[PDB]
Amino acid sequence: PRIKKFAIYRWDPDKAGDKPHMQTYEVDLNKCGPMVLDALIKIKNEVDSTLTFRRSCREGICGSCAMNINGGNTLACTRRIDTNLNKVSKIYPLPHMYVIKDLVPDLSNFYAQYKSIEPYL
Amino acid sequence: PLHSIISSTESVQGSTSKHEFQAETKKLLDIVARSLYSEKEVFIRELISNASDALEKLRHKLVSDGQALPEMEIHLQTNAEKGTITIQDTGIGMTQEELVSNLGTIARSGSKAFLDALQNQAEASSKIIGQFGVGFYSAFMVADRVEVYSRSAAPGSLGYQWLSDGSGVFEIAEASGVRTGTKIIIHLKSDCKEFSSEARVRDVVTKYSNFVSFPLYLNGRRMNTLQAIWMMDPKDVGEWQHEEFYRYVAQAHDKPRYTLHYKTDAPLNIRSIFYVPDMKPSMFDVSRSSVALYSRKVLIQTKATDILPKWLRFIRGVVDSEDIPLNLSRELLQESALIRKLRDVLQQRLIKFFIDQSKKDAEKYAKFFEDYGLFMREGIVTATEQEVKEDIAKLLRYESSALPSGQLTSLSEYASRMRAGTRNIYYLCAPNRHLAEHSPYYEAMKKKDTEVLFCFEQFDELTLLHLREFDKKKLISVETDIVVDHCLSEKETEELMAWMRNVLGSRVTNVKVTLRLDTHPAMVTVLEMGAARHFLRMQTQEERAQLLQPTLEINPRHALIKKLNQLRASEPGLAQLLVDQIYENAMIAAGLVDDPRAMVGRLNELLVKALERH
Amino acid sequence: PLHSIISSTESVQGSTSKHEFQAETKKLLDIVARSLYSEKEVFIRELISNASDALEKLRHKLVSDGQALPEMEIHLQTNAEKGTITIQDTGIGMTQEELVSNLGTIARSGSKAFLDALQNQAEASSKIIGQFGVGFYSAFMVADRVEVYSRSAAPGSLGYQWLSDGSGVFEIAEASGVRTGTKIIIHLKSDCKEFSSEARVRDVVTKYSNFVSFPLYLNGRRMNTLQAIWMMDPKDVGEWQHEEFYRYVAQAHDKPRYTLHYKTDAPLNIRSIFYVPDMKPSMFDVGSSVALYSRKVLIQTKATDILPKWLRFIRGVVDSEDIPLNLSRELLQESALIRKLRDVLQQRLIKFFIDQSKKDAEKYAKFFEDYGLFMREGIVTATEQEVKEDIAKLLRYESSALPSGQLTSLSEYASRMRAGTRNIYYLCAPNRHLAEHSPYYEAMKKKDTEVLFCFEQFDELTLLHLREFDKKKLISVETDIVVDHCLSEKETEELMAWMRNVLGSRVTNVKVTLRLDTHPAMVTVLEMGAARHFLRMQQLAKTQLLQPTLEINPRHALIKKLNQLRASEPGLAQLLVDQIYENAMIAAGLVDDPRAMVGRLNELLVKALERH
Ligand SMILES: Nc1ncnc2c1ncn2[C@@H]1O[C@H](COP(=O)(O)OP(=O)(O)NP(=O)(O)O)[C@@H](O)[C@H]1O
Ligand SMILES: Nc1ncnc2c1ncn2[C@@H]1O[C@H](COP(=O)(O)OP(=O)(O)NP(=O)(O)O)[C@@H](O)[C@H]1O
Ligand code: FES
Ligand SMILES: [K+]
Ligand SMILES: [K+]
Ligand SMILES: [Mg+2]
Ligand SMILES: [Mg+2]
Repeated sequence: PRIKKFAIYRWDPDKAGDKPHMQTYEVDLNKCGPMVLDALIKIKNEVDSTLTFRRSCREGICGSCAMNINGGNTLACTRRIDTNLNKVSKIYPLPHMYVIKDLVPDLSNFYAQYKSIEPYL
Repeated sequence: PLHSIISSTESVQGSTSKHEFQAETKKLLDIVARSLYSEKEVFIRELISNASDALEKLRHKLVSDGQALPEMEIHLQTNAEKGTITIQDTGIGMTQEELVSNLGTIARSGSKAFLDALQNQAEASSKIIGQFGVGFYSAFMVADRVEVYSRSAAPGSLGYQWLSDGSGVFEIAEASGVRTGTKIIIHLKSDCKEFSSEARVRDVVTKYSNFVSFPLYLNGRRMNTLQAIWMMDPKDVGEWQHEEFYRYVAQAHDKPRYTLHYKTDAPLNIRSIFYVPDMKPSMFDVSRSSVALYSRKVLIQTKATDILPKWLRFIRGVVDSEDIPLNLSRELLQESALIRKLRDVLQQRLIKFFIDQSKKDAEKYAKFFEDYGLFMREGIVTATEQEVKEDIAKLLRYESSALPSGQLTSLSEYASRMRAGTRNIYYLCAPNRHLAEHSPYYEAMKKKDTEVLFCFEQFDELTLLHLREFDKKKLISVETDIVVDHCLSEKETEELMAWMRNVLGSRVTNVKVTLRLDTHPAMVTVLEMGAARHFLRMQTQEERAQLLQPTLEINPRHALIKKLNQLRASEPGLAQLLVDQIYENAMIAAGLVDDPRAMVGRLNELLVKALERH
Repeated sequence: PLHSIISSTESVQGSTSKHEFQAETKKLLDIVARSLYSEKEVFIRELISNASDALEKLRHKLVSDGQALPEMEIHLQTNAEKGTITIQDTGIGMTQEELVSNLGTIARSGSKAFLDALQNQAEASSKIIGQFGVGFYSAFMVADRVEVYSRSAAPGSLGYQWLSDGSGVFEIAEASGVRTGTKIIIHLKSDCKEFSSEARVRDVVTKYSNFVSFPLYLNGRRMNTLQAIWMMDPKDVGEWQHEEFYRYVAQAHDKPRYTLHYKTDAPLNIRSIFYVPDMKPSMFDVGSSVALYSRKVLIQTKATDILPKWLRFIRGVVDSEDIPLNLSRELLQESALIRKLRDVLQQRLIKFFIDQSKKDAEKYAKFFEDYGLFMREGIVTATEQEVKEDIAKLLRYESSALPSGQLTSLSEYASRMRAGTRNIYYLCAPNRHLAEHSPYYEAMKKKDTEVLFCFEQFDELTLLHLREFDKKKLISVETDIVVDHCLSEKETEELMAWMRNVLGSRVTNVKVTLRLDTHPAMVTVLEMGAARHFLRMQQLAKTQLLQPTLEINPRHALIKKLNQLRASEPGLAQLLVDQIYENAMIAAGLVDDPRAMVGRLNELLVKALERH
C-alpha cells in the first residue's frame, strides 16, 4: 500500500463565491502510472472531474501537460511522481497564470481618456 | 423546518357566476401620461406616427378604387407666443363614431381593424406603425388641454371637435371649416413649454421621425429632404445616395468605404444597411452601438440592447424590422429570442460580407484590416462559441515568413498551404517584420522547416490564445514551441554558467546552453509566454521573477559571451554589470518588461565604465 | 420658401357633447400579457409583491384593532407533475365585491385606496409596493387559467373562488374550506412550463423578492433567513450580519473593509448600504451588484446607472420609496430623480472616503493602493470641476520631502507649500528610487519646491485632466523644465552640430543644460504627459508625431568620451550617440516598443569592448 498525497490547486470560475483554497488528494501508487499526468487523469475519471487539464499525446510533444511543481515549472507526461511517502507533491498551476485567459478584459472609458488629452494639445 | 400551508381542501359550494373585465380609465390615463414613457418628447413622435398611419390608410383607400391621389404631407406648427404645438395631417380623418371609438377608448386602435380589413397583409401591413392604441394619450404628458380638428375623407363628411384635458373626460362637438384630415392642437403645460420652440421640436423630429413615408413640414418648411434608402432594392439606390445616407447616419463628412444592403425575410423581415467609415476609427468608436433600429420607419431608441455585437460597433447604419416586439413604451423588449436571433443573423451576415469583400479585393481589404483590426481582435477575445470564433478569425490577415514584406496572409490560406500531416500553426510577435525575421525565437525555430505568421499589433497574441484552434489545428507561439521542444570549451561554459547563476540566482531560476541561437547572446524562455506577456500588463523585480521564472538561455557562440568569458576575471564588477545588462536585454526581447526605465541607470554606468579604455 | 397648411379659419357651431373615456379590456390584457414585461419571470415577483401588500394591510388593520397578531407568511408551491405554481398568503383577503372591484378592473389597485386611508403616510406607505393595478395580470403571461381562492379576514367572511382564462372574461363562485388569506393557483402554459420547476423558481425568487418583509416559503422551505439590514438603524445592526449581508450581495466569502449606511429623507428617501471588498478588484469589474431596490423588491435597471461608473468597486444595495417606475416596474430612463440620487450618492461616498482617510491613515492607504485606479478613472471621466477636486481629495501620493512608505494628499501637500508658489509639481516614475534618481527631478532639484511622486499608470493623464486643485495649477517636472527660462564652447558647439547632422530626422533640436549631474542625456517636450500617453494610445491601437528635444550633460563622463572617441571610431561614435538618444527616450517614457533597441545595444556592446 503506497498512498500518494497530492495537493492540487483548484479555482472554479462558475462557483458562487469561489476563493483560492487548498485540497489534498490521495491516490495509490500501486495502481497508477509513474508519470505525473497519469495521476491527474486518474482523479478526473475516478475521484473528481472538476479539475481541468490539457493533454493530447501523453509523451511530451504538444506541451499542454506543462505545469509547476514545488515552485518549479515541469512537464507532467515526462516527469514521474515522487515515491516519498512523507513528502507531499505541491501541484500548482503555472506561476500565477490565472483565468485572465478568460477574464475578457473590457478596457472601457477609453474615449474619455482622449477627451482629457486635447485641452493640453 | 419544512412546513407548508398549501392544500386542495378548497372546493366550489354555490352556483358559479359570470363577469366581464373592467378598466379604471382615470388611472390608465395617469399611468400613460406619468409612468409609461421615459422621455417627455415622445408625444410628437407618437403623433407623427399616427399622422403617417392615417396618410397610409388614405393612400390605400384611394388606391383601392384607383382614383386620384391629392397632396399628402405632415405639418408641424410651433406657436411660442401661444405656447402651443399643432400637428396636422391630410389623411383619412375620423367621423364622430370613429372619434368616439378610437380616441375615447384606451388601447383601441383603428389600425388593427384597418390591417384586418386589408385581406392581403402585404401592402400597408408593413407601413402601419400603430399597434397598441395608447399613442395618442402620450400627448397628455405635456398637454393640459388637447384640441383635435378631424373630418373624414368620405364625400360628405362633417368637421368635428375633440377637446380633452386628460382627466378622463372628453367632450365632442361639430366643427366647420376644418380641412380634410386631422389637426391636433396641444396646449403645453407650464413646465413643458420647451416643446413650443423651433429648436426642440426640430431636434426631437430629427431624433425620431426623419424617415416617415410622407413629406414632413416643420413650421412651414420641409425638413426631411432625405428618403429612407434601406427600403428599396440595392440596385435602385445609387452611390451618391449611399454616401449621403452614410454622412447623415454617421454624423461625418467622409464617404463609406464599404456598403452592405441586407434584405432578408426567411428568418425574419430585415431591411438593414451598414457602412464602414473610410477614416480610421475614433476613440468614441472603441468606447461603448452606432446602429439605429427603425421599426416601420421610426426609431426604437434602444441604446442599451446592443442589437449588434460589441465588436461590430465600428460600423454605422440602420436596421429595419417589423417583427421586433416592442413594449407599451415603444421600446425594444429586452431579453427577446427574436432580437437575439436578429443579432446572430446580422453578425453572421456581416462576417460573410467581410469575407466576400476580402475575396473580391486585396488592397482595399488590407487597408480595412490595418484600420479596424482591433475590433476583430476584441470580437475574437469576447466570443464564446468556437463557430463565431473561427468566423471572425477568417477575417484576420497576418503576413508570414514565407512571403515578402507587405504581403498580408490569412489563416485559412496558411492552413491550406502548409503541411497536412501536422496540426500546428506557428505565430511570432514582434514590433516589425524586420525584428521578427531577426528575432531570437525565430532564429531558434529556423531548425524546423515551417512557415510562421508574424504579429505586430497589440492584443494580437491575446486573440491567438483565445482562438486556441483553427480548422482543427492548434495555435502555438514560437516561444512556446521552442521551450516545449527539447565557441567555448565544456568546462569553461560550465564555470561561466555557474558564475552567472550565482549572480542571478534570485532573478533567474534556470540557465541552459542553446546552439540554435546565432545572433543573440541570450534568450529568456517562458512556457506560457503569450499569457505571461499580457499578465504582466495587469500585475519589484524579485516578485516578477518569482511569478514569471525568467529561464535564461544564452548562446556561447556569440562574441559577447566569449568576451565575458575573459572579463569575468579581469573585471568582476564590469562582468556582473554586463551579465545584468544582457539579462535585461533578453527580458526586453521577450517583452517581459513592464517599464524599461529602471535599466537606464545601470546601462549608463556600464557604458561609462566599459568603453573608458578607448 | 415656406409651405404651411396651418390655418385658423376653422370654427365651431355644433353643440358640445360630453363623453366618458372608455377602455376595452381585451387589448389591455393582451398588452399586459405580451408587450408589457420584457422578462417572462416577473409574474411571481408581482404575485409576491401582492402577497406582501396583503400581509402589510392585515398587519396594519390588526395593530389598529390592537389585538393578537397571528402568523403571517407567503407560501409558494411548485408541482412539476401538475405543471402548476401555487402562491398562498395569510393576508387580509378579498370579498366577492372586493374581488370584482380589484381583480376584474384594470389599473384598479386596493393598495392605493388603503394608502389613502392611512392619514400618516409613514406607517405602511413605505412598505406597500402596489401602485399601478396591473401587477396581477402579469400572471397571464404564463397561465392559460388562474384560480384564486381568497377569503377576507373579517370575522364571518366566506371564501370565494375566482376563475379567469385571460381572454377578457372572468368568473367567480362561492368556495368552501378556503383558509383566511388568498390562495392563487396558476396553470402554466405549454411553452412556459419552466416555472413549474423548483430550482428556477427558487433562483428567480432569490433574485427578485428574497428581502420581502414577511417570511417566504417555497415548497415548505424558507430561503429568506436574512432581514433587510438597510432599513434598520445603523446602531441596531451589528458587524456580523453586515459581513453576512456583504457575503450575500457581493457573491463572495470575504469581509467588507468599509461599511457606509446612508439614510436620509430631506432631499429624497434613501436607505442604502455600501461595502468595499478586502480582496483586490478583479479584471471583470475593471450595476456593479448595487442594484436598486424599492419597497424591498428588485428593479434591475442596469441602464440608468444609479451609481457612478468609476464607483463600481463598491458593493451594496440602494433603496428609495420615491423612485419613478415604468408600468413594467422598471426605472424611468434619464429621470431627474435618478440623476439627483446618483449625485447625492457620489457626494456621500466621497465624503465617507474622506472621513475614512482622516480617521485611519494606514487602512485608507491600503485601500488606495487597492482601489486607486477607480479614483483615477473617476477623475479622468469626470466633467464638472468640483467633482474633479472632490475625487482628487481621495488621491494619495508620496512627495520628495518625506521618507518612503508614507503618502499624502494634494490638500495637505498645498497646505505646507510656500505662499509664493502657486503651482504643484509632480514627477512620474515606476519607483521612488527611480524618481529620486530621475534626471528631471535632478534638474528641478535646484529649487527647494516639493514635488509629488506618482508611480501607478494613468497618473500622468489623471493629473493632466485635474489640472487644478485649490486654485493651484498642476505642472509636471518636465513641463516646468521646458517652460523654464570639460567640453569647451567650441567643441560643444561642434558636438551638438554632430548630433544635429546625425540625428536630424529624430532629434529636432539639441541644446546643453547645466542642470544634469548623473544622467548624460535628457529628452524634453512641451506636452510631455500628453505626448507620453498619446504615444501609448497610438502603439496600443492603430487609430487616428511629436517634437522631441534632446539635451546633453556637458560634465558627464560618457558625453565627454565622445570628444576623443569621434576622432578614433566614427561608426562606434554614431552607434553610441544613437544608444544615448534611445536611453534618453526610454527614460522620458516616450520610447516605442524597446525590442528594436536590443539589437543596437548588443552590437554596441560587442563592438566597443575590443580593448580589454
Ligand atoms: N391624426 C390622426 N388621424 C387619423 N386617425 C388618427 C389620428 N390619430 C389617431 N388616429 C386613430 O386613433 C387611434 C388611436 O390612436 P393611437 O393611440 O396612436 O393608436 P395607434 O397609433 O394605432 N397604436 P399606438 O402605437 O399606441 O399609437 C389610431 O389607431 C387611429 O385609428
Ligand atoms: N394575494 C392578494 N391578497 C389580497 N389582495 C390582493 C392579492 N393580490 C392582489 N390583491 C389586490 O388586487 C389588486 C390588484 O393587484 P395588482 O395588479 O398587483 O395591483 P397592485 O399590486 O396594488 N399595483 P401593481 O404594482 O401594478 O401590482 C391589488 O392592488 C390588491 O388590492
Ligand atoms: S500530452 Fe502532449 S506534451 Fe504531454
Ligand atoms: K386609442
Ligand atoms: K387589478
Ligand atoms: Mg400611433
Ligand atoms: Mg402588485
